[PDB]
Amino acid sequence: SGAKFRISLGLPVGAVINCADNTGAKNLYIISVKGIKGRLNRLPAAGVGDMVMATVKKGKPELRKKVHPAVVIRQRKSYRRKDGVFLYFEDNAGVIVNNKGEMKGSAITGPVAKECADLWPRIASNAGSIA
Amino acid sequence: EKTHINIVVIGHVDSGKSTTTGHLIYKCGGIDKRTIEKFEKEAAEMGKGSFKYAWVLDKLKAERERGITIDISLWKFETSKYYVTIIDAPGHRDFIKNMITGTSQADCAVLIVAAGVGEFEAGISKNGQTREHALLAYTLGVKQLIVGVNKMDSTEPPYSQKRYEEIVKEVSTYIKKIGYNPDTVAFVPISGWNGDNMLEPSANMPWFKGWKVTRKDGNASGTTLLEALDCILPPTRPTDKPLRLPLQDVYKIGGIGTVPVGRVETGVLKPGMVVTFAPVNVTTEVKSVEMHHEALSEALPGDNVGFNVKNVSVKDVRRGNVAGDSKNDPPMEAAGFTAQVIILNHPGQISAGYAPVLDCHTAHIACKFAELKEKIDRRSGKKLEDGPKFLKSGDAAIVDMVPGKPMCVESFSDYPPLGRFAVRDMRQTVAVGVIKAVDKK
Amino acid sequence: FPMKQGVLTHGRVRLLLSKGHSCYRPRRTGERKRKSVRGCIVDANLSVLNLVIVKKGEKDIPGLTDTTVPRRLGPKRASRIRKLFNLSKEDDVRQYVVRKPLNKEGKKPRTKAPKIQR
RNA sequence: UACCUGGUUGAUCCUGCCAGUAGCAUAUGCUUGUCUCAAAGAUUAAGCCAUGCAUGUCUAAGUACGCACGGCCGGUACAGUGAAACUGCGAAUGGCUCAUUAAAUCAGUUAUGGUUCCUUUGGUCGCUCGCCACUUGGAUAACUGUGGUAAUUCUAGA
RNA sequence: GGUGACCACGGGUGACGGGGAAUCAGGGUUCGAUUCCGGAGAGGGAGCCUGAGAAACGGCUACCACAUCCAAGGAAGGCAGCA
RNA sequence: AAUGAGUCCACUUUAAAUCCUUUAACGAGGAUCCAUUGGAGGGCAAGUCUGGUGCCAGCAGCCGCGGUAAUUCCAGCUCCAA
RNA sequence: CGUCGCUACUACCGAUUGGAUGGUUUAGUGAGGCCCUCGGAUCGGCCCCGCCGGGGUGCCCUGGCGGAGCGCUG
RNA sequence: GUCUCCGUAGUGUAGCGGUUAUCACGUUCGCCUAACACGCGAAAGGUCCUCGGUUCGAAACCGGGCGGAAACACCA
Ligand SMILES: [Mg+2]
Ligand SMILES: [Mg+2]
Ligand SMILES: [Mg+2]
Ligand SMILES: [Mg+2]
Ligand SMILES: [Mg+2]
Ligand SMILES: [Mg+2]
Ligand SMILES: [Mg+2]
Ligand SMILES: [Mg+2]
Ligand SMILES: [Mg+2]
Repeated sequence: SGAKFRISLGLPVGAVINCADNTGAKNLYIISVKGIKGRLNRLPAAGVGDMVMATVKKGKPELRKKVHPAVVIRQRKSYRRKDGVFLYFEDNAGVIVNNKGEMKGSAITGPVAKECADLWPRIASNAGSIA
Repeated sequence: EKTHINIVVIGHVDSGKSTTTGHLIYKCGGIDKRTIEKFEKEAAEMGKGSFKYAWVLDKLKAERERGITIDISLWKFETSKYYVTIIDAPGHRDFIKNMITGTSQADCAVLIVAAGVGEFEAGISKNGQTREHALLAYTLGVKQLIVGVNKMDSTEPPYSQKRYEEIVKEVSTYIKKIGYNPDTVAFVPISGWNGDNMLEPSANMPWFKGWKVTRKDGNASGTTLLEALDCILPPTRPTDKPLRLPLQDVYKIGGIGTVPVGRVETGVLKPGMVVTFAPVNVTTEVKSVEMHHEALSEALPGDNVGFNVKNVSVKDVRRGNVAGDSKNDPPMEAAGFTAQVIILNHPGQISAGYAPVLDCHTAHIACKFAELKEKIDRRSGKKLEDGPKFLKSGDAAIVDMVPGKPMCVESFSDYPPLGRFAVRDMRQTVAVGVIKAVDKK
Repeated sequence: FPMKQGVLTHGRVRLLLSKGHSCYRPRRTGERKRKSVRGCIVDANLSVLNLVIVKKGEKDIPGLTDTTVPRRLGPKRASRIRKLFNLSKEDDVRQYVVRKPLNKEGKKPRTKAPKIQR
């Protein structure tokens, strides 16, 4: 199998990231990160490939005042890929999924990180390109 | 050239039906190497790696997600002797009606039986399906079948002679009660996932000499499942009887419209002739006839044909209908019809009035007993008692029935495959019957 | 994807090719179509590599520099035979044309000559 | 065919509308023996389309050394029938639809002495003083051969 | 400077224009997507090669929206033509 | 006595058919080879008929009908319009 | 005749710096084509002329290898 | 096809593995009135969508099938 390695997170609670799928939502506002035990005063932060709980601030009115599971696919914070490559993207992006991992939308705009693609096959299926 | 038959693979859950079917397809020039490589890639991406051969027929998203066969699927592969396309079983009591639909529309049957420790015993039980599939295959009109022994490398020790002999004996002792002759029914030990004893003689299994069958038409004796498929006797195709098509599924293909796919039971279907559907009573003209991505000018009985009818929507004609020629005598709605049900397993008493679900050919419509006419002996239609108050397991009876939902049936004398039906209640098999008389509207 | 002379890169580019550049024949007059073409620099990522030998080596490579294949049909213009056979001016020009002898099994023997032009 | 009738009131004259009446033009319901014409996915979606066809073309009179046939009349450039291909022409007509469009399109009238025009037809083509002309040069098709890609009416080298 | 209560300008149209159609004392009132003429368009825009004639789309290029195949490296689309 | 609507030979038509017109031979006495659609208070032609229902069901473009003797509903008959 | 009480139906106002779908545009970015100014991956001619050659008689009519004139040019 | 929820007098619909009940009506219904109306009196009315399993017995504990009510997929 193989588990995901540690990467630089750079997206704490409260970050507003783009919504890269065609669900009609424009951005995702991160409220928490899955799998975070915690630490006093430490903000839960997420990297690419992490499940987060997010609410959309602008977009279709039927998605706004709800909490959606989301997965980060791109991030601006540079992270190491265990082979000396420090990679970062042009923007922070995520897609809206369910707790089983399948996306609510059907297409993804822009590249998707290899860590996110390898750990979510359903997101990797709809990714136009993988970085 | 080539003659057309049809085969179901029947067996227990998790016994390797879809995997064996798909890998047998792959051996017989079914699909190229890179597409199944992509299928294995997707299976490894999710995790169900061993289900890669199952993905050839289990194409739906739900089936691929759960690793559970839900709906019937079709695939074609040409063999050494003649053409054949294969039916994949769901293998579940949840989709027992899907299984009834699949095995009602068939010529031959493959009884895949697991050989590993534990799975075989779970298959042959009160909660198992190995009894159920064979019993309803005999009920719906499948005469000649084969019993296959799968997952031989799974059992401990692998490739054992004693295990296979025990499996053959245990299957025989009950299939003789079902009705099939084990002398005519071939027994083949196979391994779908490994690809063992499918196309070429085994090298990890030297103890298996070869199965033998003793039929009146012909004697056959081979080493693999492919030659065993080749030696299946051709069915008697009733071409002169009027055209009848129990409908499998409906599809709305872009640019050709709604093309009902069903089996020619009797008669011959050709492009350019008007048809009538029995329950909905809608008349329409057939544009063209095709099968398995290939066109036909004529459709012989025992063939899976897709034909394009004109100016009917997908909602108007749904799964479970009967199609027929309008020029000849067409199938009309059955307001009531008298059938000869034999009670197999039912703990409470059978009175006139309760509602089991009844399965004529493809469809599934629950019916209500109006009154029980005569108590009849177990065979030959021998009259025993007049107007019984109640019935009980282990007895036959002639009964008149009133379906609650619209449904069409035909007599066993005119069209033998239409006459076959079963009865289901209490999530089990409660009666087996055939229809002799029918009233129209 | 074939290579085009003058691309001056390694890899694939897209070029709006009109009539008579390379790697393109127009379906109708005036038609230009954008097509993918490989650059002129050759590297590891090729399938084939057309080469033309400029000068002969010291020995004969088998199957290529032996059993020379003749050009099928000779010149058709009168000057193009006069320069080939060193004619000065109108010396039996009709007869110095090349005659093509063709033989088949059912064919009755016959020689073939071209309609000499100009 | 320049036409009215019922309804406010206990009853009467009015105003006045409602309703009735007749035609055509869309749909729909019922019914339907013959025959002659004949509209027909405009109204909602100028929404989306599988498949198949809808634009190609040679005379004596541009270029045939394809054997793909064939007269040879037999010592000859080319008999002739002609695939393919080059060349020339057509593909800007026809057909469909009515979304846009309110002095815009369009209708009648008038001008281009303010412009262009394939083809047809008719003029003009010795009007010019100025070492191949008994005919000049090169390339490329078709064709042989070596291939590449999973693919295309994709093409490279020789 | 030019145009406006002789209705400019702006908006709407369930507006392509006309020859015409229905109704019919006379006068009129409605309808003309529809075979003839003229115009526009070819999924929405835009830019072009060829050719005498095209801003052509059963020609090309680019973007957008759909959407076909794929061995995922690419390739190919336009029925408001006849069905 | 006369005819078709239909079966149907041939001709004709037509690129080839089809249809029409010809023309053989069958083809009518419930000539069962069966005309329907709407109405019968008024407007508006046609029943103060009969049986049910009983302000219910329903009819009725409008006036209006129906609460146990309905010229208006539901049916039969008989009439009216095309 | 009106208020009040109940039940329906239809619109009106109304915080929500409401919401959705079209249309027209400022500004920024901006594919692609066309034009202009460059550019020169290649393909040809002349000067060929290291030479054998050469004929009107070392003075070539040129029938080919070959360097390359390392220029002039399209 | 795959999942999520709802489905009990005619409706309003409480409910408890030992009881599907009541309420507002709706109706019927003695009760008046020519008829209303207006009040007066009583009732009936439930397979818990439906069929099973579990259980000493279940509407309900569990599971199916049916219909609705939301999605999600569904291309010979
Ligand atoms: Mg703190
Ligand atoms: Mg010439
Ligand atoms: Mg021209
Ligand atoms: Mg318009
Ligand atoms: Mg018009
Ligand atoms: Mg026009
Ligand atoms: Mg145009
Ligand atoms: Mg255009
Ligand atoms: Mg009457």
